[PDB]
Amino acid sequence: DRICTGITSSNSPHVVKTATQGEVNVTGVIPLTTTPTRSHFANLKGTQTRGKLCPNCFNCTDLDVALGRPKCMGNIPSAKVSILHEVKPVTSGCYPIMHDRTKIRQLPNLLRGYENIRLSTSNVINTETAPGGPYKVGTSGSCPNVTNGNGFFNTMAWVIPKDNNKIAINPVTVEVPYICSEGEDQITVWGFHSDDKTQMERLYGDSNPQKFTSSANGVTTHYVSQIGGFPNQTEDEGLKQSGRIVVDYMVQKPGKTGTIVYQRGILLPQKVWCASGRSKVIKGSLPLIGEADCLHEKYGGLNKSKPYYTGEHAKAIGNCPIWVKTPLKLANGTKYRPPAKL
Amino acid sequence: DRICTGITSSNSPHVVKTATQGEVNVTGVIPLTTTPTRSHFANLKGTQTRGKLCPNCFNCTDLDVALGRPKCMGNIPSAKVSILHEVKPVTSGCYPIMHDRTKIRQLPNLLRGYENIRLSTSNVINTETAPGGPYKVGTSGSCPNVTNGNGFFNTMAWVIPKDNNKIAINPVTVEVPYICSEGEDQITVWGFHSDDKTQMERLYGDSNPQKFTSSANGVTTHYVSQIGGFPNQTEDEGLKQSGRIVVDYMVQKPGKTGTIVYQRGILLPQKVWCASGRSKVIKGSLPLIGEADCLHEKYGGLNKSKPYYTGEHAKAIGNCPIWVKTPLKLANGTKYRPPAK
Amino acid sequence: DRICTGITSSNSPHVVKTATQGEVNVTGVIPLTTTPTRSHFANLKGTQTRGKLCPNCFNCTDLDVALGRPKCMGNIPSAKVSILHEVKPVTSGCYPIMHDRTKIRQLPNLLRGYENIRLSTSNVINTETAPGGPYKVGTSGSCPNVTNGNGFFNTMAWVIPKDNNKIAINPVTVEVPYICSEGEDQITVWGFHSDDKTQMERLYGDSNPQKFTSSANGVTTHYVSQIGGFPNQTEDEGLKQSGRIVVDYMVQKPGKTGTIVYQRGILLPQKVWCASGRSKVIKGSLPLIGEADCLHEKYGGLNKSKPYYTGEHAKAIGNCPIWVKTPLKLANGTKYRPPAK
Amino acid sequence: GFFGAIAGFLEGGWEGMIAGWHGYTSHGAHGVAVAADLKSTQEAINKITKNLNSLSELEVKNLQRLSGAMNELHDEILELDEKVDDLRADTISSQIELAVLLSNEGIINSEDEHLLALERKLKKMLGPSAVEIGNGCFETKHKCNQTCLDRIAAGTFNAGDFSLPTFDS
Amino acid sequence: GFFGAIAGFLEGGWEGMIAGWHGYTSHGAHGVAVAADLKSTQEAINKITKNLNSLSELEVKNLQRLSGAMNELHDEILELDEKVDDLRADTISSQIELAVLLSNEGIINSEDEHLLALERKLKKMLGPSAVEIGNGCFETKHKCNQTCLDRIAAGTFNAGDFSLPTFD
Amino acid sequence: GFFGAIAGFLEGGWEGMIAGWHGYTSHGAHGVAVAADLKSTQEAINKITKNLNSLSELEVKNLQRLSGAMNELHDEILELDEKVDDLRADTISSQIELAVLLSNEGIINSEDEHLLALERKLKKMLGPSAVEIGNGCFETKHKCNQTCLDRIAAGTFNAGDFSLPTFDSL
Ligand SMILES: *[C@@H]1O[C@H](CO)[C@@H](O[C@@H]2O[C@H](CO)[C@@H](O[C@@H]3O[C@H](CO)[C@@H](O)[C@H](O)[C@@H]3O)[C@H](O)[C@H]2NC(C)=O)[C@H](O)[C@H]1NC(C)=O
Ligand SMILES: *[C@@H]1O[C@H](CO)[C@@H](O[C@@H]2O[C@H](CO)[C@@H](O)[C@H](O)[C@H]2NC(C)=O)[C@H](O)[C@H]1NC(C)=O
Ligand SMILES: *[C@@H]1O[C@H](CO)[C@@H](O[C@@H]2O[C@H](CO)[C@@H](O)[C@H](O)[C@H]2NC(C)=O)[C@H](O)[C@H]1NC(C)=O
Ligand SMILES: *[C@@H]1O[C@H](CO)[C@@H](O[C@@H]2O[C@H](CO)[C@@H](O)[C@H](O)[C@H]2NC(C)=O)[C@H](O)[C@H]1NC(C)=O
Ligand SMILES: *[C@@H]1O[C@H](CO)[C@@H](O[C@@H]2O[C@H](CO)[C@@H](O)[C@H](O)[C@H]2NC(C)=O)[C@H](O)[C@H]1NC(C)=O
Ligand SMILES: *[C@@H]1O[C@H](CO)[C@@H](O[C@@H]2O[C@H](CO)[C@@H](O)[C@H](O)[C@H]2NC(C)=O)[C@H](O)[C@H]1NC(C)=O
Ligand SMILES: *[C@@H]1O[C@H](CO)[C@@H](O[C@@H]2O[C@H](CO)[C@@H](O)[C@H](O)[C@H]2NC(C)=O)[C@H](O)[C@H]1NC(C)=O
Ligand SMILES: *[C@@H]1O[C@H](CO)[C@@H](O[C@@H]2O[C@H](CO)[C@@H](O)[C@H](O)[C@H]2NC(C)=O)[C@H](O)[C@H]1NC(C)=O
Ligand SMILES: *[C@@H]1O[C@H](CO)[C@@H](O[C@@H]2O[C@H](CO)[C@@H](O)[C@H](O)[C@H]2NC(C)=O)[C@H](O)[C@H]1NC(C)=O
Ligand SMILES: *[C@@H]1O[C@H](CO)[C@@H](O[C@@H]2O[C@H](CO)[C@@H](O)[C@H](O)[C@H]2NC(C)=O)[C@H](O)[C@H]1NC(C)=O
Ligand SMILES: *[C@@H]1O[C@H](CO)[C@@H](O[C@@H]2O[C@H](CO)[C@@H](O)[C@H](O)[C@H]2NC(C)=O)[C@H](O)[C@H]1NC(C)=O
Ligand SMILES: *[C@@H]1O[C@H](CO)[C@@H](O[C@@H]2O[C@H](CO)[C@@H](O)[C@H](O)[C@H]2NC(C)=O)[C@H](O)[C@H]1NC(C)=O
Ligand SMILES: *[C@@H]1O[C@H](CO)[C@@H](O[C@@H]2O[C@H](CO)[C@@H](O)[C@H](O)[C@H]2NC(C)=O)[C@H](O)[C@H]1NC(C)=O
Ligand SMILES: *[C@@H]1O[C@H](CO)[C@@H](O)[C@H](O)[C@H]1NC(C)=O
Ligand SMILES: *[C@@H]1O[C@H](CO)[C@@H](O)[C@H](O)[C@H]1NC(C)=O
Ligand SMILES: *[C@@H]1O[C@H](CO)[C@@H](O)[C@H](O)[C@H]1NC(C)=O
Ligand SMILES: *[C@@H]1O[C@H](CO)[C@@H](O)[C@H](O)[C@H]1NC(C)=O
Ligand SMILES: *[C@@H]1O[C@H](CO)[C@@H](O)[C@H](O)[C@H]1NC(C)=O
Ligand SMILES: *[C@@H]1O[C@H](CO)[C@@H](O)[C@H](O)[C@H]1NC(C)=O
Repeated sequence: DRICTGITSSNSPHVVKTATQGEVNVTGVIPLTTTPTRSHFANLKGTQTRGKLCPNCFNCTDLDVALGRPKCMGNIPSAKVSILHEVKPVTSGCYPIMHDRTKIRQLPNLLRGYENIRLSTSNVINTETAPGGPYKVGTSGSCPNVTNGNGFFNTMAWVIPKDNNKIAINPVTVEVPYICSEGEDQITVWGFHSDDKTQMERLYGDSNPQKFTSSANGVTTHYVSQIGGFPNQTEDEGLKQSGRIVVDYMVQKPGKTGTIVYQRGILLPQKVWCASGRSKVIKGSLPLIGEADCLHEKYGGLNKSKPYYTGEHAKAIGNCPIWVKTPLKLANGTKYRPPAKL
Repeated sequence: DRICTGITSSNSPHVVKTATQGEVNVTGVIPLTTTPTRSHFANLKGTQTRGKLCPNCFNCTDLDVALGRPKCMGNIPSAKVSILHEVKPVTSGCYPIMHDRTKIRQLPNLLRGYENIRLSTSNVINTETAPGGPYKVGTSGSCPNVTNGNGFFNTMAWVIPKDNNKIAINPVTVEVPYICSEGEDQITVWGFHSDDKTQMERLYGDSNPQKFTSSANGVTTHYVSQIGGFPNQTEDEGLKQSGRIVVDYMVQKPGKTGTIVYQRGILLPQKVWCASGRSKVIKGSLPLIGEADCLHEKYGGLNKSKPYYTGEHAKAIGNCPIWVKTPLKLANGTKYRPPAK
Repeated sequence: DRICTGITSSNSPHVVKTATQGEVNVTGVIPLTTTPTRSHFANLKGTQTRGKLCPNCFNCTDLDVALGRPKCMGNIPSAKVSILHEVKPVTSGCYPIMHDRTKIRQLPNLLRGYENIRLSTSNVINTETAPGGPYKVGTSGSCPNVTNGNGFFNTMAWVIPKDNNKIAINPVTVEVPYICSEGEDQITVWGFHSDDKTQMERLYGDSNPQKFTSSANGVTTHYVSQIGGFPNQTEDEGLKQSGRIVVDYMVQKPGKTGTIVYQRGILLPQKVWCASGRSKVIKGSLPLIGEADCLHEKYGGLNKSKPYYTGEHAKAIGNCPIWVKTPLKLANGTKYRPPAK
Repeated sequence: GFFGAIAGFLEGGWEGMIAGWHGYTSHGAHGVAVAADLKSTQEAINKITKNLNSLSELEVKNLQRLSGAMNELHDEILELDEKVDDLRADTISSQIELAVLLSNEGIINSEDEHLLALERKLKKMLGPSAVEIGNGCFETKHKCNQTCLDRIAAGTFNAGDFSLPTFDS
Repeated sequence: GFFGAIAGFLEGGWEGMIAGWHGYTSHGAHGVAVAADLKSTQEAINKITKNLNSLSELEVKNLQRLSGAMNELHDEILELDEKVDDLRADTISSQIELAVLLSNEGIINSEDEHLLALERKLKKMLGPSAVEIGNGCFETKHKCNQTCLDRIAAGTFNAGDFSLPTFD
Repeated sequence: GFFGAIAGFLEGGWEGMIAGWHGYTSHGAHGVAVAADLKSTQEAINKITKNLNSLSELEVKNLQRLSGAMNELHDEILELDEKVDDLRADTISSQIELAVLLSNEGIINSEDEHLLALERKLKKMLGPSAVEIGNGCFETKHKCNQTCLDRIAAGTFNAGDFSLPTFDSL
């Protein structure tokens, strides 16, 4: 008899590409990819994941906390991974800010980029020795404190000239010292109050526009105040006010000082942020539901099965599948053969 | 007899590299690369390609159009591909600008980065209710309009205090509202006029330097005017003028307002640009002649043959060959063999 | 008899990965990686390597040279490779600067990014025709020149109003011309002096804060001076002074002018830096000891043996091994086999 | 593949070969018997399995947001960051596509090598009385129906079962 | 390659083999006849052609300008954008060179495998009376001149035409 | 490998084969003689050497600092530059790992192909009187001891030295 070597013949619906034979049908494949489906965001497995800056600060937005709004101070956990859930953060209390006249909205998003975030215990500037005659610190009904008394953003001091000091001044300069610990960035919050013509003179003895200038790390910023005719209060405490404040932040790298040149209405920095390390940040939404191998900006929380995935590529952190252009298959069978003429 | 398997022997001048045998000679190769030659730029096949912002604005530079120079208004076609043909765009008419004192030159290059570009039909600020007393709008012989009457950049209003209002002012603040449609960026053009001491007093009732400050998306810019002793007119209409203007632009993201703090001589924004989408931009030159698979910053328009190319790597868009360090060959023959003894 | 083909059997402690057989033991490997050890930095073999900007300016810091401190003028050799040894450059003489109020510290680091660095021989502005009345140029005991007479930073001119000109001025504007050669960047150094109320009145006839504004390539900067209550003198000559200066730089691309708007206390630019080409820059330390194939920010100078290395990846220039995640081996032997039964 | 095509190996296949990918056919008075070789099939499956593990070992860096670059304020920087992510995705994907291509290339091409190895298994069992044709076939002195072929595939076939000479182990 | 070198395959080649890359020679009283095998040559050419198509299928993203980054104003960003482009070009180029190298590696290496396959074609035609040497050669009982060799290359050779046995 | 495993090649190895990686064994009354084939071992070594040179030819661009981006002033840009360096390092590393993997795959896989080539060298020397088994072994009519086996490995073995027929050489 004649005994020969042979290869099977079976249903071969699967196709793979080869270098030397082009596309070929095969009896079986191992799929290397899946297309994920959109899910809720979640905690990253093996890593505590930051959402809100201060989780236990209820009825407080991240921007509220970052500005040091009264009643909005609390434990701020360190985190190696953070979720950016507000592309344009809003306030929900305290004195009315004209937010979009500065970069201030992104301040909490800047903070969450650090692993460790803490507020300083000391004031970075002494209101009692600050340039521009003698001051008293102002308070407001829009900012009730922890004993429910009238207060203000803990990051700032609303200084109002004493009765012997109700007069216009030349722009005076204050040096803002670095008071944070080794390796920490200092993020200094400051601004200026303004009002209509009548209130300006009562408070400051000057109803002309006031000018303000900051300098840090080669970056200079210049502002000129507005006297009356303000846009309406928004994202605030809800108590009617005739004035508005403008708020800004100033980043000071380790051992670096900043300066603020100012006139009337200045909000001097007090408590400053001290921050170190890096937190890994992606866009997501709240609340974080459950646990996942991987956080993905398009698909939210997902667990890893296949080594690769197809679909919408986006930023992702954790134990993630690697994005590929096409649904790759690994051949697990033989190239198609027509049945032999027996 | 003895019958054997054998391999041919032929002239083998071509060389390829292997992993396990180093370089070897072969009887034939398929070249995988070419070196392109510099050609004129062209239309990208299957894609409308933007050169000039406004094709129907004849005798108008892109910067002319972007500033709203009179006689230079028209349709700005959408385009997914745009050619940057001016690294430092120039004006060719209208009122003398001191260009290099701001970022204004790049304004049309900023615009072409968008797929869709249109000018607003309404004014973003009403000159008759604008802060700083009552105004009249100024015009100039340098800016003749479509009926050759005195005009001005349509993106701005040269506001001049009325005869009962010729007085210095403290800096006043105006909010520039977002007036564009969903998803569009608003690009606000504005500036300030200045002159010698005499004209300054006649026009504004103040011959001191005026100060101007803008704020948008966290970006603040501050300017101080110059009184007389100006640099010489360039890139303008050619009509002699004693004054100069400084012009700037302000990008406003969707739903975002900006502010301008100003004194005398202010050029208030009027018509603003509304822009959306992204256009793919590379450096090139005009005119676009014919059609091509690929536009390449060094070689201009080129059609694709070989899968790879050698030479000068640069930005390129379309159906392009992929750059490689060396002229790669695919072996199409056999390794060299000496003639059998 | 029976004759068979066979493979050796030996001690096989080395392991390599395969595609189709997983990890396998082998009789021998060729190691493709090493872990380098931290070493002193060195000159890049075959390439002049810049450390100090001015090698022949002894007891002069890079920032001293960049500001044109007296006695710190000299040849600045071109170099295609440069070492950044000061992340925050310091001065070591001359008049007390309040460094951190501007970006001025990084100026020598900016310069070293160019292949060619030279100081202009002519002044970019004539102090005798500069806006703001007639001037005399100030000098200081803090800045002794090469014959130990009182001087000042050669990049600037401390202009002081004449005894008949001690008066306040509105901010005046000066254009800073481009005076460099084809293709060169111009880096313009300028600033302003300030003092306590008493000296301000003596020197300038005004004790109010003075304001300064610069504009170049769309970049505007605004400063307001401080009257008295200065921080302590640091990084200077050590001679006690009541005043302080603030110094800034201004980059002017080829053919570009800049402007400076100023009042009293201005330090007008004089000699400017002209720079061209690119130098390859990495962080390192001085002195450069010996020669090396490769400069590595973590390991310093190292010579190349293996094609790859494992360890701390960082910026590196020259003939360097390529970083890999794991210690790769090339199989150089046979897959392990147990001794034949 | 190209080897079999040139060598005159049978280009068709056997539907009856269901227990494996590779094996033997027998042609005689019985008609045509077909048996799969499990050893050859297992080896092929194991190679593919190791190849799967190898492809699954790849680790690449996560792409996340810049900590310093703020929305609106740093949109130009953010556009470049977007481009960096996109090019990374593009480049690594094509690298993975190359790795998978070479894997499948190896897997498909190795078919004829299995047949060549199965020849060696067959030859030794058939003994010195069998004649090697060259096209993957052998001519036997004995009959080999399905019962015989099964013993071949299982490696239990002895030529002594027809009193024919064997190669001693 | 290494196989042929160890196996004792002829390391030289035949200038007369012009119609193909691979084939047969016959050595006898006629001298030396040479015939190219067209099937083997076609197979090699087709593999290379498919390999060309595979290499030509690679698509990578266009590199263009940033839409937002303006000349002069954003030169620092633009320098980094330039660096990103250069590194992309460098990396993909080196990836392509690797892909082409492995392709050429395959093509050159497959030569001896073609010779080994031609052995099987030759062996079956020559019949059981021919003797396999191992070095890619067979000793025949009959003469085979060029007219004969052409019939081998063409696959029409029959051993009965020399009254020799065939594989039935 | 898989070939030898299916073909029934000996899965063990010979400790006495010290002069080379590949070669021959002979089994008879003398016991078992072992000789390494130097040509086969050399060929493998040359391939590995060429593979080493090929891997060493790879050049990639240096990663250095941006010339324009200044510390502190341009920290946001500098963070992105760090990311670019990190991703370059990551990507090229995995590409190199793939290249080395494919190299080692080739080297390990080539073993059985060396054995198949050694069969052809052996077969021609043994002459037409020897019988090919298929598992890499040959049955000889004659004795072949260590002195004999060494002559096989050296390529000097003649079948006439046992009065057996030879393939006449061309
Ligand atoms: C929460 O806010 C309340 C204010 O609503 C803070 O209590 C108040 O603090 C001010 C300033 O220290 C007190 O005014 C002082 O009064 C004395 C005489 O009584 C006078 O000599 C001082 O010069 C100054 O004017 C005020 O009396 C005090 N209490 C109230 C009811 O207003 C409170 O400290 C805040 N708590 C926290 C935790 O911030
Ligand atoms: C090879 O695989 C392709 C893809 O699965 C098969 O083509 C498909 O055949 C089905 C019939 O069941 C059709 O409904 C599809 O439209 C076909 N798709 C394409 C893209 O052609 C093909 O039949 C397979 N060939 C063999 C021999 O099995
Ligand atoms: C990803 O896997 C985790 C488990 O590792 C899932 O969390 C589990 O969820 C089920 C209910 O759905 C619970 O009973 C388990 O106790 C959870 N385990 C842990 C460790 O939390 C998670 O739901 C998965 N997520 C996705 C999107 O698949
Ligand atoms: C590759 O395909 C083979 C079959 O061709 C799979 O092996 C079989 O798996 C089934 C389970 O579904 C078992 O019942 C069989 O015993 C296995 N062996 C055979 C049929 O010979 C194998 O699992 C596939 N590979 C992977 C990674 O899934
Ligand atoms: C293999 O190819 C190389 C490169 O084409 C040949 O070397 C060239 O030979 C020509 C003529 O002899 C010279 O003019 C060139 O200068 C040589 N090139 C180099 C780089 O030296 C070589 O001759 C070829 N070898 C064979 C056997 O054909
Ligand atoms: C172009 O030129 C002048 C502007 O100087 C415009 O003329 C004005 O037209 C309105 C309405 O017809 C009259 O009420 C004014 O009195 C005219 N002013 C002058 C100075 O003549 C003319 O309308 C402009 N045309 C445009 C803008 O299309
Ligand atoms: C431009 O041409 C003008 C006249 O159109 C030239 O006149 C200058 O004007 C200034 C005014 O302050 C005076 O110093 C002199 O009349 C001229 N100065 C110089 C240096 O020549 C002037 O030369 C040209 N360049 C300018 C104005 O920058
Ligand atoms: C690229 O190819 C196009 C063809 O697709 C060329 O355009 C053609 O040019 C010929 C020459 O006169 C005309 O007859 C055709 O009508 C043109 N066709 C189209 C669609 O334009 C083009 O010139 C080529 N360009 C380059 C640089 O090679
Ligand atoms: C690879 O080279 C071969 C020759 O070695 C080319 O084959 C030639 O192609 C022509 C038609 O183009 C046909 O007549 C024959 O197949 C060959 N001619 C001769 C005279 O031998 C083949 O085209 C090349 N492959 C590619 C893709 O270019
Ligand atoms: C294959 O190589 C591995 C790695 O060198 C060997 O495993 C090591 O064996 C030594 C004994 O000398 C132990 O001290 C190590 O702890 C082992 N390490 C690991 C990771 O297993 C293994 O013995 C080798 N196998 C053979 C057959 O040689
Ligand atoms: C270095 O030293 C002094 C700087 O004070 C310079 O000499 C001055 O020249 C003026 C000429 O107008 C004379 O009043 C004195 O000779 C010096 N001035 C004073 C106030 O004493 C000298 O030129 C400087 N430069 C050098 C030496 O290159
Ligand atoms: C790398 O390059 C060379 C290696 O030869 C070294 O330069 C020599 O080092 C010796 C020993 O220290 C000294 O004689 C000189 O420094 C050099 N000699 C000559 C003749 O140039 C260099 O030190 C090596 N560096 C490292 C880190 O390996
Ligand atoms: C790979 O290993 C082989 C042997 O395992 C090395 O070749 C032997 O090593 C040295 C040469 O320096 C001598 O002792 C032997 O004579 C060599 N030849 C043999 C054993 O046949 C070879 O050098 C290694 N490859 C590399 C690149 O180091
Ligand atoms: C607030 O209301 C006033 C009139 O009551 C109007 O002028 C202004 O545009 C409003 N602004 C907002 C933000 O609602
Ligand atoms: C417009 O073009 C004409 C000729 O085409 C030319 O004379 C003129 O200078 C150009 N510019 C203006 C402003 O007319
Ligand atoms: C500043 O200098 C004075 C004068 O020597 C000295 O007494 C004081 O301690 C210094 N302070 C600081 C903070 O350096
Ligand atoms: C095959 O032959 C053997 C012995 O003659 C025996 O199993 C039977 O006759 C046959 N079996 C089949 C299935 O044909
Ligand atoms: C080869 O074989 C036959 C012998 O008769 C014949 O066709 C032919 O003439 C012979 N000679 C040559 C050179 O082909
Ligand atoms: C083989 O070894 C034997 C001893 O076992 C001895 O005859 C001689 O050394 C070798 N053979 C010959 C023919 O010399």
